Amino acid sequence: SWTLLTTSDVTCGVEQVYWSLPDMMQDPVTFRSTRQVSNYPVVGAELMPVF
Amino acid sequence: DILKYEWFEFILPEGNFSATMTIDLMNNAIID
Repeated sequence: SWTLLTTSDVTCGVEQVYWSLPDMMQDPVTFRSTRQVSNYPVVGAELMPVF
Repeated sequence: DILKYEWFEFILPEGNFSATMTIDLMNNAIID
């Protein structure tokens, strides 16, 4: 009633990755300008390439 | 001899199987 059976995933579940180029591109809408690494504006996204 | 027949619905257990393994499970359901 509250669990689900799925195919085994050997990679343990891959998530996305983000690219930042703070000195070249303008910040996309609603991102703040900053010098903290964990809060750079994001310029692109894709899957971490493990299959 | 008089023979009687009836309809039933058969259920397989869930998983990710090849085609040959699936056919074995269908035969096993009939036999049970």
